[PDB]
Order: sequence, then C-alpha cells, then structure tokens
Amino acid sequence: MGSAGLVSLDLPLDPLWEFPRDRLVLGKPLGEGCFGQVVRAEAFGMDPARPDQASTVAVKMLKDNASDKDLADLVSEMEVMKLIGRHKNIINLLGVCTQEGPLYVIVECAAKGNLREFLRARRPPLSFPVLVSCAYQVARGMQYLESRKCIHRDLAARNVLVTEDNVMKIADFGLARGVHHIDYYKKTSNGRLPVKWMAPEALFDRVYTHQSDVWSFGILLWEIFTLGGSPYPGIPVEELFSLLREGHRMDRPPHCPPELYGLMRECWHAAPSQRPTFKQLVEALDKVLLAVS
Repeated sequence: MGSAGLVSLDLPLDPLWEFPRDRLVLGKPLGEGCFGQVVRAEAFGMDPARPDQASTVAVKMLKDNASDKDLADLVSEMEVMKLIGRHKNIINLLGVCTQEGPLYVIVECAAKGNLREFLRARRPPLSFPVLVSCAYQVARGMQYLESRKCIHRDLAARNVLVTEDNVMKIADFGLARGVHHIDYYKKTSNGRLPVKWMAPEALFDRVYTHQSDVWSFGILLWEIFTLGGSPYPGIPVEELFSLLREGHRMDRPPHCPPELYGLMRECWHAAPSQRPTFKQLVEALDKVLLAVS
C-alpha cells in the first residue's frame, strides 16, 4: 500500500471461507515440523445455527522461519481443498484465517494419528471386520477424489488419518506441484521419493494418473493386512526396480484372505488399463465386509 507504506502483501479475502480469528481458541500442538505446525483448537460458531458452541478442529500453519515458497504451497493446498467438496473419508476444510495475521488453514481433526501408527500400536483389537473397513473407507475416499478429478500421487497408510470414532480420513490429497514439501508434524522426516508406493509408469516415466493411485492403494491394502508392515522389507531401490521390471510383486501376507490379495494383484498390474477402478474396489471390498461380518 502506497498510503501506509505497508511491510507485507495481503492474501485475497474469500468471504465464503473466512473464519474470525478471535473465535479460534488455539490449544495444544497436534504436530510440529521445522517450518510448519498443526495446533488443536476450539472453533466457536463453525455452523450458522448454534453460535457460541465449541467444535474441536486442527489448525495448519507455517512458522516464522518458513519461506514464501512454503506459503505458496500451503495456499495452493488451501485452494484445492476449497474446490474438492465435503466427503466423510477425506480431511475437509472447515475455515480459513487469511486477513490481519498469519495464514491459518482450519481442517478436520484426527486424534488417533495416521493409519500406519494406528495399526502398529495395535499389534499382539484389529480383527478382520475392522481391517476390511479401513480398506473400504479409503477406497470410498479415493472414489470421491476420482469423481472430483483429484489425483493423490502419494497414497499410503502414513497419509490416511484416523479419527476418535475410527473413521479413515485421507490426507495430503491436494499438495502443490513438486516433491520437496515441508513436514507439519515431526522435526526429522523422510524427504525421499516414496518409491515403494509408486506405480511403474510413475517411477520410470513420471506419468501420474488415477490408475497409478490404484497401484498405491494395493500397497496400502498390503500395509493394512500386515498391520502397518513396511513394503518390500529389506529390498534396496536398485533391486526393487530390477524386480518390478521382471513382473514380480510382493507375496501374500500371512493370514490374508485370498480375495484381498487378488485385489492387490489386480492393483499391481503392469498395464494400468487392466487395473481396477476405485468404484470396483469399493464394490469388491463391500462384498468382503458382508462375508467377514
């Protein structure tokens, strides 16, 4: 501004999404990375009727040491989450604070952490109905993301969050273009390319599609029925590329229903046109819920 000689440029006001900053009471941290954090908060008057009613939310924000690149990435994520629309099995945007302060991106709260940590903590609770429901819910989330033309490009157990009522919420679906995104939760994190989740065409040709997300869902299924196991255990990256190029895939986990491994194999087809759609995976997993009960 020429009038004031202001020190910083402002983000544009979207009245539909703007939430009052005074109504957001910040509590304890859900996570903290080096350049970003996620704070638990109580949002008063989140819905039109029932003012002064507190609802618990997660507030995603950058720390002071973050760059303008990092802000552009968070803003890009915000704008994708504005367009995606509401669904039970994805982390939805609840509100934003863009004016007269730092950017807050208010999203749904998932108290039990990611799906990998959830499953690893419950190792001898996790019966077959619960595990098939986790797979089903993620499948339904991905079905919705496909219908709204959203490719995830990094589907894994570590990016599926879990609520207090064991609802699976897919996270990180609308990240910005690139590979070097900041971590919001922990100070030391894996920055590397998630090679063991990526489809061959995504690995070698860098072609990301809905079909390559289906490959990743197959590895997430393998993660679920190994109870948060690490894929391709003790296989180096050079050996992995060689192995995948021969047509080889991971073995069926112990005590895994044959039908579920059948779905993994079809997800792991070399030719992406032969892989099943998320609608087919939802329908197939629905049948397993009825049989397993």
